[PDB]
Amino acid sequence: TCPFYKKIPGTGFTVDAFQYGVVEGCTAYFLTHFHSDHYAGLSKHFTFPVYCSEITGNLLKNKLHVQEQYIHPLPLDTECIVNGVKVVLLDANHCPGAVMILFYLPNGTVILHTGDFRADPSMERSLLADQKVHMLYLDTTYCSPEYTFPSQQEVIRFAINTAFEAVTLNPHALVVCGTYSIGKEKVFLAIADVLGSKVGMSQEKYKTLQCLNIPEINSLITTDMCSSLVHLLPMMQINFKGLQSHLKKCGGKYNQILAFRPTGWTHSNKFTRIADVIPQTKGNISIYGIPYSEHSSYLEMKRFVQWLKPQKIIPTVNVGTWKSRSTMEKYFREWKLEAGY
Ligand code: NI
Repeated sequence: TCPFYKKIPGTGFTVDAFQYGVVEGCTAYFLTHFHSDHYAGLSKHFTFPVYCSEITGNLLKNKLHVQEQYIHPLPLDTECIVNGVKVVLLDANHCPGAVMILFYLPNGTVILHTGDFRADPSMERSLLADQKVHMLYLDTTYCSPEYTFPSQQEVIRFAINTAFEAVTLNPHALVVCGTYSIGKEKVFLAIADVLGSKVGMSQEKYKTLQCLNIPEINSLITTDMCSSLVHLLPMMQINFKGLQSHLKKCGGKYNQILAFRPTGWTHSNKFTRIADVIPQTKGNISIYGIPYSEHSSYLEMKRFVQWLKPQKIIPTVNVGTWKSRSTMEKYFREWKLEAGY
């Protein structure tokens, strides 16, 4: 059964609610982004209207085979009427195709659902500038002050400089980057661009990338692994055994691997600056964990919420324990007392 924080009162709508069967009263199912915890339940047999971005619609059609007649793509930054209710989709600064949804309820209430997001000051000049929000359904993944990490630009600067140094010292080194979902594509794209290479990958991953509307993608990626010195592999293979096994397959073209594991936050963020990060090394294999986040830091989140000044907040992440729920409610009250709303 569908939980309360996935329902939008006063409408026939749900958000990210595909794993509960037929939801009573639902006339349109919204999908914020193509991550498995959110799409869990969709397939070619789904027969209700799905509302989403163009990019999410490309992924639903090609990767999950949802039939075309049930896919409803909406443009961003544009007022749209869905089943008699005005909605807007906004870029969430998460993975490709990810949106926040603004719902203008028939009684005058305005609701923002963030989906998964990485808050940014640029959001303070979207269509959110223009009006009040009564209810915020908030991505609270990192809602505690211990969660710190650098900007995505600092993290990419570190990766490009690390890869370019290593391959200039050794032209026979291969670079490998782990992946397990869409998102974080700048990691492997920026490294391949500095090296003058296409990115090599499996047919399955190439298919996924081809749904993303990335400009000039045909110039950047390939399934011909032999022509490429940046390879993508499943995240589960980014370990000494998996990488050893991979280097055997490369026909004596390479004599070293440098690998990157993009993660979210890890506790080593509580001690070590990005500049000071070192790899784990065994023999001719080195592995860097790099903290490339597609979710708000605590400070980014707080800034956004103090600017928006919502009347009520409903968290959408970390809702399963009393301790998590209590901690989050405490911070919402500080923020409100500090800013005066
Ligand atoms: Ni996500």
